[PDB]
This record gives sequence, C-alpha cells and structure tokens, in this order.
Amino acid sequence: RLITEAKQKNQFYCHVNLLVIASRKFSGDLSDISKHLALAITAMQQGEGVCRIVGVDLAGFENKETRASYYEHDFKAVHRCGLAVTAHAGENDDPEGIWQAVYSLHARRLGHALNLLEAP
Amino acid sequence: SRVLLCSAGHSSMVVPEAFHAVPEGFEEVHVFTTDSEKFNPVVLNDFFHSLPNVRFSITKCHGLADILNERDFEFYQEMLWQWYLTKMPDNELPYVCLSGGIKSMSASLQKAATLFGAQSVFHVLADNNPRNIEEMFDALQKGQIHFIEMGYEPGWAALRRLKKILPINEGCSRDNFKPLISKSIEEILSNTGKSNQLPFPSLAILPPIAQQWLQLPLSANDGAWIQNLPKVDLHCHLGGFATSGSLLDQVRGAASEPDLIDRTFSPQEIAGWPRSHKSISLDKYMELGNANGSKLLKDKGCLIRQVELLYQSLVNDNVAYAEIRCSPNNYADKNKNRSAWVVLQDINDTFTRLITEAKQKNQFYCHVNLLVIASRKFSGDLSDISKHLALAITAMQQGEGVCRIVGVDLAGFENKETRASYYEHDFKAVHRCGLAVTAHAGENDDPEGIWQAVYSLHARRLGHALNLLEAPDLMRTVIERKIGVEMCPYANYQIKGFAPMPNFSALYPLKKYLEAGILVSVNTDNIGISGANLSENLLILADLCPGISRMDVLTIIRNSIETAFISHDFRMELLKFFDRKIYDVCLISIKN
Amino acid sequence: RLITEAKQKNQFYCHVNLLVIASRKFSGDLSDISKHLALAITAMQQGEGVCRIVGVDLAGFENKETRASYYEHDFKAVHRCGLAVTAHAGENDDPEGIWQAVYSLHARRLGHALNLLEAP
Ligand SMILES: Nc1ncnc2c1ncn2[C@@H]1O[C@H](COP(=O)(O)OP(=O)(O)OP(=O)(O)O)[C@@H](O)[C@H]1O
Ligand SMILES: Nc1ncnc2c1ncn2[C@@H]1O[C@H](COP(=O)(O)OP(=O)(O)OP(=O)(O)O)[C@@H](O)[C@H]1O
Ligand SMILES: [Mg+2]
Repeated sequence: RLITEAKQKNQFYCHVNLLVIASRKFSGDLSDISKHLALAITAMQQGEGVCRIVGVDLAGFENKETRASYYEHDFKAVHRCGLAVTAHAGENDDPEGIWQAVYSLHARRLGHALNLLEAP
Repeated sequence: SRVLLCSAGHSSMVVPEAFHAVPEGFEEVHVFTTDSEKFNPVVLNDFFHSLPNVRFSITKCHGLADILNERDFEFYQEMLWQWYLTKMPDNELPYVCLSGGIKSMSASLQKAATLFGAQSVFHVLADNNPRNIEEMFDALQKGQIHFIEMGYEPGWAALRRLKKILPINEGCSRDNFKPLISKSIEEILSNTGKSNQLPFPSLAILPPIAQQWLQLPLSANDGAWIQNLPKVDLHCHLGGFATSGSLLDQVRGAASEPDLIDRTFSPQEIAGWPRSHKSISLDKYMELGNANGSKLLKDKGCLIRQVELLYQSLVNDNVAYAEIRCSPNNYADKNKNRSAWVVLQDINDTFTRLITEAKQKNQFYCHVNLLVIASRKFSGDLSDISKHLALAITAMQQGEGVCRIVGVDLAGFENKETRASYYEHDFKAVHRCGLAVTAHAGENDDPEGIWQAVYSLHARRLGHALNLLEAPDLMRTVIERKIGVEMCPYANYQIKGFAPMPNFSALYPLKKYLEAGILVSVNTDNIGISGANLSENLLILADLCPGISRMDVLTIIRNSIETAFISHDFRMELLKFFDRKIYDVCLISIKN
Repeated sequence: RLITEAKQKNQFYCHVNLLVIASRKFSGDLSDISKHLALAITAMQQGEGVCRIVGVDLAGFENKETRASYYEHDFKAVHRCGLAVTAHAGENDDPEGIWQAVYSLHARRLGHALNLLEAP
C-alpha cells in the first residue's frame, strides 16, 4: 500500500522486499525451523503485489553444533520451490562452516565473515 | 391408557378383581379367550355395565378349545401374539394379569408380556376362590384377595412395528402363521471374537434379545437400520462429490461467471451402475469424473456451492464425523488471485460456518476436517509435493478453529512412477511438525512399498491394501501396530471385481481382515463417480462378504472412530455421543 | 512347565513372556548388542510353546552417550522379523532423544519418560 501510494504521486519511492528469518533457537522448539521455512515457501506464492518474499535467512545463535550441516535436512525444498538463502557466519565460526554453508545450503549471499583473508 | 389384558378360562370371574387391582380406578379392560363353551361372558358384561366408561372387549380364539395339541398350541400362540400386538397402547406399556388359564396360555402370555413390554404384571390369589360377585366383594372388604407382582417389566423399548407391517388380518387361519421372532429366538444360542468384540460399553445394558439380534448375520433388508446408523467416513474426495444429475446442475448454477462453464459435456453412462456387471479400469473410472474436478471447480461460487452440497449430503446420511481429501493446487488460479491457500481458506471457512450454524440451532451436525492430497507426478515437476506439504503445515498452524487440517495424504496412479519410497526426506519436516500421513499403499502395490510406507513414512493409514492377505509378515506388523486400512467396497468392487461378480472367482477379503484384527474402516472414496454413499456402501457387505454380522458393522464404526486423527478429549466426546446414539438406534431398530 | 502345570489343574495361572534385554556396555565388545539381537531373533523363531519371546529391551545407561541414533540400521533386522522393541529413555534425557527413539528405533513401547510434561 505504501509503495503504490508513493508511486501514484510520481515521487521517488523505495521498493522493498521481505526476507523471512529462521531464528536459530537451537534446542527450543526444533519444529520452528520447519514451520518458518514452510511459512516462507507458501507466503512467497501469493504472487500479486509489488512487495513479495524473495528468500529466507539463517541468522541466529552461531555455534559449532549450529553449523550449516545441522539444519541441512530441512533445506532440500527451499531451493526446489525457487526461494533464496542467505546466511550469517564467520564472525565467530570456522572457515569450514563457511565453506559448507556456501556448498551445502547453496547460500547465494553471506553475512559478515570478516576473516576471509585467513583462508585464501 | 391403563388397559388390562387377561386370559379367560374356567375361572371367568378373575377379571373383576383385576379391575379392582389398581388403587385409583381403571380405564379399559380387554380379555382374550378360546372358543370353549365353558366361558360365560354374561356375568362379566353385567359386572362391567355398572361402569359404562370402561371399554369391555371380548375376543375368542375361533376354532380352538382345550389347547390339547401342538398345532393347537402354536395356533393359540400366534393368535395371542397378534391380539397382544393389536391391543396395546401406542406409546405406553399396559397392565397385564395372567392368573386365569392353564399353564400353557399363562406361560405363553407371560413370555409375550416379557416380549412386548408391560407396565406391571401381577397375580391375584383367593383363599376360597369365590364364584359369585358378592362373595369376592365381601372377600375384598376384609382383604382376603392378596396382590403378588414380580416388579415392573420394561420389555423391549421398541418392537411394535410388527403391528404396522402386519395388518389386522381379521380374515386368517393357521396357513398364514408368522414365525417372525421365533427364528430370531431359535438363533439366540444355536449359532470368542463375536462374544467379546462388543464395542460401546452401553451395549451391555441393551436387552438380550436385540443383542442376539445383532449377533445375526447382516441382510439386505436392514437398509433402514443402516441409514439410521451413525457412521464415520475418513476417505472422502471433495472433487468427486457431484458428477451428474441435479446435483451437478445446481452446482453449475451457482458459479460466479456462467460463460466459463462447459454445460455440454456429460460423463458416459454405464449400465447397471453402481452394481457394475462388467469390470472397469482406473482410467475409465477417473474419466467418469471428467465432467467435474479442477476444470469446473475454479469458480469461487461454484466451490462454495459444492462444499455446501457435500456437507448437506454428509448430514443427510447421518454421518457424525468425516474427513475430506482436497487438492488446493488443482483449484488455484493466479488470474483472479485464486492461490491454493485462498482456495483452502475458502473451504475451511465455509465448513466452519456451516458447522457453527448447524450447531447453533441444536441439530445433527457432521463435524468435518480436511486432508491435503499430495499427488505424485500429477501436474509436472515434483516440487509441487513440497509446495503441498508446506501449504498443509502452514494451514494447520492456524491455531484456532473448528474445521481443522488433520494431516496430509499420499496418492499416486499405480506403482513405480508413483512409489511410496521416494519422498522421505521431504516428509521429515511436515511429519515432524505434528500432521499425519495416510499413504495410498495398495491397489496392486507390492508389499515392499507398503513396508516402506509403514516404517519409513510412519503412515498411520493405508489406502485399500486389498492384496495384504498374501504378506503374512506385513499383516502381522499391521495388526501389531493397529494401522488403519481404509477400504472402499463399491469403488474396489467396480474397478477390480469381486464375487458375486459375473465371470469372477476372487472374493472380497474384508471378513478375514476383520477376523485377523486389522483396524479396518469402510469409506466412500468418490460418491458421485461410484454412485453410492456410506449407507449402501455398508449395506453391500451382505452380498459382498457373506456371513458378516451386525456387531461386526458396529466394530467397523468403532475402528473408524479409532483410526481418525483427533485429539484425546474430542475422541472421548465423540465416543460418548456415538455410544449413546448407537444404543438408541439399536433400541428402536428391532421395532422393524 | 510351570504354566502347563498350573493350567492343567484348572486354577488361576499367570502367562509370562520374556523380553531379551540388549544390555548397554558402550565400552568393550560392542558386538554383544548384535549377538543379543541375533539370539533374540532365533529365540522367537521357536514358534511352539505357550511362553515365547515377543520383544527386545533397549535398557542400560540411557544417557546421551547411548541414545537412539547409533544402531537403527541394526534394528532394521529385528523390525523385519516382526519383533517388538521396547526403549528406555526416562532418566536424564532430552526431548530430542525421546523423539528419535520413538521415530527411528520405532519403539512400540516407551520406558519411564517422566518429563514429557515440558515437551508438548
Ligand atoms: N525502480 C524505481 N525506483 C525508484 N524510482 C523510480 C523507479 N522507477 C521509476 N522511478 C521514478 O520515475 C521517475 C521519473 O522521473 P524523471 O525521469 O522525470 O526525472 P525527475 O522528475 O526530473 O527527477 P526524479 O528522478 O528525482 O523524480 C523518478 O522520479 C523515479 O523516482
Ligand atoms: N487367560 C487366562 N488367564 C488366567 N486365567 C484363565 C485364563 N483363561 C482361563 N483362565 C481360568 O479359567 C477358569 C474359569 O473359572 P470359572 O469361570 O469357573 O470361575 P470360578 O472358578 O468360579 O472362579 P475363578 O475364575 O477364580 O477360577 C479361571 O479360574 C481362570 O483362572
Ligand atoms: Mg482415494
């Protein structure tokens, strides 16, 4: 509604798309990841609307146990339905985690990871 | 009412004390007797003339005396039974006395009173056995006549439609002797599983005659009881409800856009439907439903009309709980913003509104839930399966509602290209969330696929599974885990063929399935295409599985309740309501 | 023998079936679990007898070191032959352990599990 209102005035407007986060709550309510993924998958399919859902997020509590090879069982269909995946890693994790996140989750983008220089 | 029934013998003056038995006065006295010359009705007529408000009826068994012969005994028994049936109050039990008559008629009348109800049966005893009226009057003045009763006799709450089906029959003889209940009495004990398969614990309170009636085998003429029977349908397809006829016409008439309706094509007619005399294939079975389906259900108004008509049919068939299989993607259309989620939401809100409006008026309402069909290789890419699962879990996540989403479904064409061991990894999340799976592991599917469905998909139900009898280990684990097996009698009979199908040798395995202990449930699949609702689906079992019993049908209903995906508290309430209704229906069933 | 002796005199008798307990060691001779499973399968294959073998107990130290994500491929064998499995995950365990003990070991019956209240 805001985008259409701004566009009708012919004034400069800011197109905005939404990303559904998947909080890494770890032990608590393990079904939350599946619920969020399915919510995003079915929400991107509304179709009509200048604003839409274009991908999901993997931010949350980063840990060795919470690596990309821990939730990888649930992502077999996010790419199947045409979604996109970002990630948040490298702030405190291991370059192996970043490597698997790049190659297992097929993350098109990546968050932070300021220590890339140490891994040519 | 306050109607007496008595037998007149040599002691013909026993009626006046029977009239005086009540402590507040009496209304109508009726007496039955034989054709012997010993009885003198003049004395009783003169005695009762002092109370003209009392209806005196005297009937004599024509051509009978002394009841000295077995043929005479049965003649007297049948006339007495007919007279009792034609001489009872419509909706109250009468008062009956039997002190007059020899042991034969007395015992017959007592058994008849037990057999048709009586407000109070008693006996009159006199120390000196008075003959003249003044003598027994003086006797009652002191109190010589004592009163002996064994208690109130409820009889059976409903047996009197014998007098409707059997007319007065004033002109009759020994030739048209009706042994209607005697064979039921003969088969009471003449005929372990059938002994303690008793569901619905209140059936124990039910009187024994109707219990043994339930123990009798099923018959075609029990359609009235079957229709009055509260049932459960778990395998029901929304897309095959209306396919032809007035239902299809009125479903078409409510569409939002008439110009998008093909009002010309109609399905090909099959002679003898639903009792198909020739075997049919799955392709023709589905082609019979071509007039309806996703090609016609896109219109929102048409969808609402179809859902309302299906719910009305469910309520009409006395179904007290149902689960509907639906395909939201098939009815979606991005042209009019009709996403699959929107279609499913429309169905859910329509069902919830219908149920609430039916419950507000305190009528019989069919609580219904939805099943999300996830077909295999039906529309192209297999990502549609993931889309269906995601939609189903998101829909169940609504939280609050009345008509909810119990779980998902897995349906395919035959085999191989639609095997049940392809999508475990996709199913992990949806099955973890808390839904349920009913894999269609059956209909010429090898036992290995059924094993994968049971043990890797954790499927709680199996569609059809007709050929389960050839896998003893798979059977054993199915019964050991109480996995529901939905079976559609008419549909499988039409598309596969079972005895008494012409030129067929195989027979339906439902009886052996029930004897083994499988939690079998009887369903309808596609009402419109098969042309048979739940009532005739259950009725056809008499000629499909010979020797099937009524208690077996009740256990089928119990199993259908057992295998449904519902919460514990809702299951308890449903069980209580079903048990009370079942008791009422079997109380008023032996009436006919 | 005891059951037949009690039954032949037409007196109240107690039918008894045995469960082979797959003892938890996790320290040495780890083949003992497979040996126990084979012994239980062969024992149930006797067939005749009022008293028989109907199940296998997964008892022992139910701590995280011996959860249900270890030998499920081995329990495929016992599940194949139509033999019941009883688990034991009731003392000092997480809801995750109970969950995949139910859904991977296919435990048809569960032991203890006193803390189900906190896992709706
Ligand atoms: N994808 C877009 N994102 C943001 N603005 C857009 C987009 N597409 C079109 N517009 C708008 O189209 C309008 C065209 O304006 P125009 O070419 O006449 O230049 P202007 O009016 O002189 O200055 P301004 O670009 O600031 O409006 C712009 O104002 C711009 O905001
Ligand atoms: N599966 C069983 N388990 C235990 N006992 C059984 C079983 N099957 C039969 N029985 C025995 O059958 C016997 C039948 O006994 P009956 O019906 O005559 O009653 P009772 O002798 O008066 O009292 P009781 O039941 O204590 O023996 C019972 O004693 C019962 O112990
Ligand atoms: Mg079906």
